[PDB]
Amino acid sequence: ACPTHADSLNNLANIKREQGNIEEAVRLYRKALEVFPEFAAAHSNLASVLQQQGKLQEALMHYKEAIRISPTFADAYSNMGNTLKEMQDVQGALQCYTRAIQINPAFADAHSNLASIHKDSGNIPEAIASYRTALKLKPDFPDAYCNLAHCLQIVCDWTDYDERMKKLVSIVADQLEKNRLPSVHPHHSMLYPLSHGFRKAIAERHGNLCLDKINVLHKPPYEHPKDLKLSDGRLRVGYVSSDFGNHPTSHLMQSIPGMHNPDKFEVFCYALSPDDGTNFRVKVMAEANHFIDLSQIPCNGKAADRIHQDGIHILVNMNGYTKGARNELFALRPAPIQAMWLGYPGTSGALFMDYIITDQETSPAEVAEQYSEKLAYMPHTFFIGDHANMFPHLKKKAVIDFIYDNRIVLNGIDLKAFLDSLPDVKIVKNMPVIPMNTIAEAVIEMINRGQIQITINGFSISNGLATTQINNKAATGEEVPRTIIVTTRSQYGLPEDAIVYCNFNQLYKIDPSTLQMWANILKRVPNSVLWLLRFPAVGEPNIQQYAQNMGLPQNRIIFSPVAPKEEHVRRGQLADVCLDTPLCNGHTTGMDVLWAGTPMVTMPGETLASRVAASQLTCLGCLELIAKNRQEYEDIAVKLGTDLEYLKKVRGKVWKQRISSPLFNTKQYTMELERLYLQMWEHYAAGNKPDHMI
Amino acid sequence: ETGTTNTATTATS
Ligand SMILES: CCCC(=O)NCCCCCC(=O)N[C@H]1[C@@H](OP(=O)(O)OP(=O)(O)OC[C@H]2O[C@@H](n3ccc(=O)[nH]c3=O)[C@H](O)[C@@H]2O)O[C@H](CO)[C@@H](O)[C@@H]1O
Ligand SMILES: CCNC(=O)CCc1ccc2n1[B-](F)(F)n1c(C)cc(C)c1C2
Repeated sequence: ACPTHADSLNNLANIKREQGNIEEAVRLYRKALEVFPEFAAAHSNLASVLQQQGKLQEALMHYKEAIRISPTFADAYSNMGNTLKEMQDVQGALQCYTRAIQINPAFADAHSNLASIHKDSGNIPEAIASYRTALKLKPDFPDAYCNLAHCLQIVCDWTDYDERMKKLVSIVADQLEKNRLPSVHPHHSMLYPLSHGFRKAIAERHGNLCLDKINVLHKPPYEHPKDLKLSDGRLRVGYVSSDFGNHPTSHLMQSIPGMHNPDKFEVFCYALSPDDGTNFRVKVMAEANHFIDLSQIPCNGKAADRIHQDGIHILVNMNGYTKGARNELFALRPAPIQAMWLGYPGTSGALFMDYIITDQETSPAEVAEQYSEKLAYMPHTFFIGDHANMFPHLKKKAVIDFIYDNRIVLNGIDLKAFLDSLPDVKIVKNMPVIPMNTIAEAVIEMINRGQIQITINGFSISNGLATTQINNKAATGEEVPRTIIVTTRSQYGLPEDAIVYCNFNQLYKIDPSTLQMWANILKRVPNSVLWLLRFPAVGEPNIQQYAQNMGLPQNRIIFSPVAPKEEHVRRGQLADVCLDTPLCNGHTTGMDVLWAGTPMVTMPGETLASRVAASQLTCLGCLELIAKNRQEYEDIAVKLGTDLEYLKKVRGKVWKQRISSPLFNTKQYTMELERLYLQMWEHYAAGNKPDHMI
Repeated sequence: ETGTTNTATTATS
């Protein structure tokens, strides 16, 4: 009836949407549609705010109405693509973006949204190409600039790096001042030189999005247990994770549910992911007191009701802002105590989180300001790994004298029996050494010939590069390998007569400053090499180009492919020293390299993510590997690479202390986690709100 | 997954 009036109502709705008044936007778009039912722009604009409230099906219905009314409405197609992408319909999203760009070639938002599919598929050069098209058409485009910056970080393109970081910080500042959702993702924010205040505000605004989605449910506050009477004096602990399956989180904590004291604790595991069929999933399902698949319960209201009805005292957030998170569940507060643990190396910034489980080394008291949560300290490190259970063949080793601990390495469950079948095995202060006999030449020939395995004295001797051909489950870490495995520097092109510095982290953890520190070390330690991973492969030529410009020849940096889990951990035995990334430390990869007995040099920063390595080394008991500044990092690394007596001493310390220290003791860890859980409970039950447990 | 950008349509002329 009146397009002009509907049109004013649509514009007013748009102004309200900008101001963050989403409920008022919805009210005004709906009145525009009463005044002009066939108003395509109102259907599409309304669908977008419905998408913000998690009403994806109702959004889809309005987008389809917009396109029914206006078949070449580019905005409706690009907006509908966003809703489909969130519904995990990547195919439909692509059709929508491609259709929006068919219609309007100059549509910056649609190029940026298409870039987001390329990014999410792993196609980073194509994501870069599309983001760059978006920024050429719309130079003021925070979402495209911030996502481009993350793409450039993944592939180690440091073109104009310091000016890039300045514009990132500037965009965040402007979005925080104007009360807009920052275009920098909280998880991504750990890679950029943002103030603690900006990192915490980014987190806080993302946490606050969960409310747009739970507010439309009109759920009242839950009533919480105030004692353990209903649960027989047992504390009900709920572990909420997308990562119960073949995921690093499971490779760290798969043992902890099973190891809880069932006299004091009732363990519930809330999976946000379907069953991926792996032993990781099998074990947590079998060893938890209860296992609830919330992938089956997509409504956060019904899912939260289920947690509340189970009687949970401490609900544990293992995702934070990682893939698969359903922080909406935490936003509804189905549990009286809600704690961040292990999955996310930073603050939620979120009203609905009470505690972050951390430690004095990771999160010292003077940086409490960085976190919205109260600090809950584990006694040594909050970090834990399942290495003792997953990889017990790496508990012991033997070498072939071709005396080096890390040129040719044997590992196996039956290693001692195999060695006892040989007549000429020496020991060293202990390390068994096979001399260059018939057996040794056979083992080496297998490696040089690229053979899968041989038999010696009835014992299966397997090529460490061929584990997936031998036992696919042994390759993933789902089972212990049953053969004796040979690992050699020759398998990876590493020099026999020079120091190997390694870093097995995603390349996005490297910045120019870090590669310059590494170059400084290599130039002080002749013939040494840096061993890095194709993580991903497209990052490799960038690193090489930067390293060559710093004076390092291509042959000083050795790249390997990312390996199946068991080979990645096993081959860390071939390194002399791990050089930790100061920007964001190795977390999982720190535990991995230490389990192989490789010393790791670290420079802790201020962020949780920049201090995990120092916390791991403190728990291990190797303070000599923690640097106070860049000069000290370079000095420690150079000393380990030039003084072979000191190297041997530091390597022995790590080799012994990975067993004797608490670092990999999941039984002691679980016992200390239980102490902390009952201190949180006792504090809540006496009627206190959260406080630091330090 | 990567965040996307919704386009607010204002109708024109
Ligand atoms: C593509 C987007 C990524 C992104 O933007 N993130 C940037 C922010 C990083 C912040 C740090 C963080 O999230 N840390 C958590 C993470 O531990 P991690 O050591 O950083 O990462 P991974 O666990 O992914 O480490 C690599 C995994 O792959 C295994 N590996 C490695 C090399 C190889 O050749 N083969 C192989 O299998 C390696 O064993 C490991 O499993 O995740 C942890 C677990 O959830 C968190 O505890 C940690 O804080
Ligand atoms: C055999 C070849 N396959 C691999 O290299 C395994 C790891 C891998 C496969 C595809 C990708 N990544 B990535 F490096 F983890 N990766 C990272 C860290 C970011 C991106 C874009 C990727 C893409």
